[PDB]
Amino acid sequence: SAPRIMRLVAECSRSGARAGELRLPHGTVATPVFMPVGTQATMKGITTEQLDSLGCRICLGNTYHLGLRPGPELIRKAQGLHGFMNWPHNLLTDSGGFQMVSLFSLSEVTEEGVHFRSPYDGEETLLSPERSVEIQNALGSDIIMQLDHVVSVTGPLVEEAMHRSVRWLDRCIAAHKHPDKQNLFAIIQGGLNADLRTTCLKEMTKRDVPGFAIGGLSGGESKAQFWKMVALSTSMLPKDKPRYLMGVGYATDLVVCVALGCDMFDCVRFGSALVPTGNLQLKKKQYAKDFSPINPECPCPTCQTHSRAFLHALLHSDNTTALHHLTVHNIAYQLQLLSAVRSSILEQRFPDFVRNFMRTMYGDHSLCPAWAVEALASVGIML
Amino acid sequence: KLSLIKVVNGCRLGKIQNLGDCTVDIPGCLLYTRTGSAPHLTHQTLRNIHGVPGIAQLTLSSLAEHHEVLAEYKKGVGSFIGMPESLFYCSLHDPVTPGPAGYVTSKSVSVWGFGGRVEMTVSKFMAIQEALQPDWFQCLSDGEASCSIKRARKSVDRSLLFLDSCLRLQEESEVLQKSVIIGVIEGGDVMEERLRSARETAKRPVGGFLLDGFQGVTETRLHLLSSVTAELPEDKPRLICGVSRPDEVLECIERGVDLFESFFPYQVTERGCALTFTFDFEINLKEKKYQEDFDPLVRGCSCYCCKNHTRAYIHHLLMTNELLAGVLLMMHNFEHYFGFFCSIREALKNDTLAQLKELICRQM
Ligand SMILES: [Zn+2]
Ligand SMILES: [Zn+2]
Repeated sequence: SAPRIMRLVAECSRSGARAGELRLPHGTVATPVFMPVGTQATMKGITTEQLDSLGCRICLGNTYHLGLRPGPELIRKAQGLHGFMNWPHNLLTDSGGFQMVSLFSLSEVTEEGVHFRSPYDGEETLLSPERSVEIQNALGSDIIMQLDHVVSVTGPLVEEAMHRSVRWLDRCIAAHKHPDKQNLFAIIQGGLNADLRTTCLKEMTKRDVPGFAIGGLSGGESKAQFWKMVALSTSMLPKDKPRYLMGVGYATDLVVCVALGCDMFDCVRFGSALVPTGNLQLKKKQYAKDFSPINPECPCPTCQTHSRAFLHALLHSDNTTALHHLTVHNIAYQLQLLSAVRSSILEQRFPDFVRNFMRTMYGDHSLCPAWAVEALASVGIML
Repeated sequence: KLSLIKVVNGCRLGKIQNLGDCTVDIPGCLLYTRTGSAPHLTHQTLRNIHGVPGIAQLTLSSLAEHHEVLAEYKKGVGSFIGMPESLFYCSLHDPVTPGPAGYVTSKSVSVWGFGGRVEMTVSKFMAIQEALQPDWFQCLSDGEASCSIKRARKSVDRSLLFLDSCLRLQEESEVLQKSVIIGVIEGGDVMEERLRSARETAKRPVGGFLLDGFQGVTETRLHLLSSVTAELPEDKPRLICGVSRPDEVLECIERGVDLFESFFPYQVTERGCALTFTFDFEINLKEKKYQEDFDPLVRGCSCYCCKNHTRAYIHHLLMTNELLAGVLLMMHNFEHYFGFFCSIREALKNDTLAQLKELICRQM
């Protein structure tokens, strides 16, 4: 068996909540962890020093966009993504096959790999599993994801895509020559079909990869089906390896999914500022003369320096500047939430944290989302 | 209190003290801001820049439309924008986006920010200043004479009328008691009116003088400039607006001007360029030659951009229109420009300003 990259420092007695540590080449990451997209922070003017100061120790790179600009050859010459973008902490990249790829740019998937279309009936480009690993090797990220056959969808395509994802997993494993330097994660498929997802869990966990992600959720599915597939997945993924739930980032979803056993999360301008009661829409007139910060107890640079009134004025009169300040605060909120979740698990008070979180966000138990009450009850957390 | 260290070849080296614990070096520049922010920079990233000036420039044109909120806030614009301990000079116009001309009358002057025209009579102007409460503020003035002896004569009389009316209203304002009015020299390109503006404004108890209307920069206006500063008292600071390029700055310093706007490094940033001129000219980071260039913008530069990032990365950020490109270019361009002003003062100390001038000109 390969060396494990995670250790558990605490577990909740009743629920599935885990507090862990990931030993990655650019530093240890505490879990559970929310992973912002680095290039989304740089698009909004956030420097490495600023993102580091918020507590971020791992962020995402989108391989498709990186592969367009600046392209893998330039990143290789720059000694990897860490060197190119001056980021000293950990990076996670996807396969480059589907995330943030428009369906207008995709032809049909074949066994050889993913096929990209070029404008105006131009020639197509193949991204094989092997080429996906080679590209992520050049990026030098600390965690790399397998190429999978992603579908949105009912009928035989779901089963077909699930089994192709298993075959592509094996090809990514065979192509990945340096597991000492980068950690390849498999991605569980099967959609909302309990039987297909069970098969995918059973088969993919036969591969000794250092971590597992949970794909194919965060679609249009019901919340009932969503949490049941998350719980099915965590019930069958190894306890001694990380569980990465892709595309889940709303605060309530995050807290419930931690309670179900997930360790890592990601999720992708209207003036909204995240707060424990939900969000503030700072464009509203009521904030024009509100001289308090977004949150007096937020430690972010925006809340130490700026009032709601000032941000409201800038959202109208200097919008780009406002968007920097709000993005900083919103990333800070996500990191603080996960930091507070992890502290509660270490102090063995996670059920109390959930109850306080839900009461602050919604109020009485009868105002909480029904799916969340049920999902939490399934792991022994009553509101 | 302005105290001169020395004056060599008409260039004034000194400090302005009791601003009442703050000091400002002259010759020097003011930190340029737009809508109450240094462009693209935060409190945190501003703190990292070396040599940030001791006084920041605010523009009435970008703040006047926020009068209602600032008046409700009551504690002044510095506190409102989150810089409660900084010194602020409030000018009338923004030097980069000055708005349309032709709206000055004997009764009011107009400015434009993001939205609609803000027309300011003397009382409205002073009401706005009572909400802003800047440390220094340019008096309401007619700067559009050179934009005809008749037109230039009116700019002096209108500006003297505004000055006297504003001083009277300041005498009755509790909050503006700790603020300093800056008199404004007008007269356009008529020598007789420039001298009259200079002599008459100096009779009023202003804290300093703004040399208005010298934007370009002709040798004719440089001669008007020195003719004007010869009439002004030596113990008060001389500000100038619309003059920020390094060569022009040096010409004005030789003619008794002390304080300059720093909008030039902002203009460089907005066109995707980085200042590279030696001071002991610019490069366009969108050029394909930088796509693989892993050198910093300026070798040996101490700014956060150059110590930690490459030309290749900034090139990429510009091509994808990321705000981080403007952050890193602005940090470097301000750091470079403030370092230039440090080198001017060092050259004055060492009596080598003529040599520094030729070094700058050489790269122009
Ligand atoms: Zn905040
Ligand atoms: Zn630099």
